[PDB]
Amino acid sequence: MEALVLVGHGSRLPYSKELLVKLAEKVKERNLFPIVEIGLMEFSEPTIPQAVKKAIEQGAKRIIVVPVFLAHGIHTTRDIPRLLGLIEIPEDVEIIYREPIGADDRIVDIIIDRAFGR
Amino acid sequence: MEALVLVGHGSRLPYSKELLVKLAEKVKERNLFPIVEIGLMEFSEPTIPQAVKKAIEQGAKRIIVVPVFLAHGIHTTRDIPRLLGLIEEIPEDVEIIYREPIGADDRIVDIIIDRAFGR
Repeated sequence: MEALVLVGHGSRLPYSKELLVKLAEKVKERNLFPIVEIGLMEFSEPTIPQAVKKAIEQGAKRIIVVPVFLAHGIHTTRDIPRLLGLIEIPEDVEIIYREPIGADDRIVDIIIDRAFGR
Repeated sequence: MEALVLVGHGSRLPYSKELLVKLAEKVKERNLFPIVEIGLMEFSEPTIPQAVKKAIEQGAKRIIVVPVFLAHGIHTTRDIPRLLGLIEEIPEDVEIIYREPIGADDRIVDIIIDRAFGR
C-alpha cells in the first residue's frame, strides 16, 4: 500500500549507485516496507520516474520518496520536486516527498569514525 | 598537533554550508580534536586550501581531512585529492590524512527510516 523510494544523485563513476543499492538492500533487510525501490537523478538507471512507476505498478498508492542527500540544494528543492511533478501519477496515488539527511547526530558519529579510519 | 578538517561540496544555496557548520560545531562539542575547520569544494567560503592553511597556522602537523560526502565520485577521487595536492601549498613536517566518505553505514539506514516517517 505504501512504498519507499530512495533517491540519490547519480555519478559517472559507479560508487553512487552502488551506495543506493546497498542502502536499499539494508532497508529491505529490516522488513518495514512492502515495496522498496531506488532512483538516481542523473547518469544512471533506474531514474526517479522509473523508480516511482515501478512502485506504482507493484500496487502502491502512497509513495514515500526519501532524498539520500546530505543537504538541501538545487537537486532537492528544484530538480527532484520537478521530476516527481510536485510543481504521470494517478489520482488515487500521493507522493510524499521527505527530508534529506541534514546535520544528524549520527552523521557526527560517522564522521568521527571516519576521522579514526574506522 | 592534529586537526580535523571537514570538507563538503558547497552549493549556490546556503544549505550545504550551514550543514558543514552545524556538523563542525557538533564535533567541537564532543571535545576530541584540538583544532576543527571546515572547507567547501565549490561556491562557498572557506575553501579547502583555506581550511587546511588555517589548521596548519594554528600549529597542526597532521591534518585529518574527512570528506562529508555520501559516496565516492569525481569530487572525492579527483578534485579533492587535487586541491590537497595529494596528486600530480603544504610545507613539510606536516602530513595530510585523507579519509573515507560516509558510504552505506548502518546509521545512514537508521536516518533514512527516520526520514521515511517524517521524523
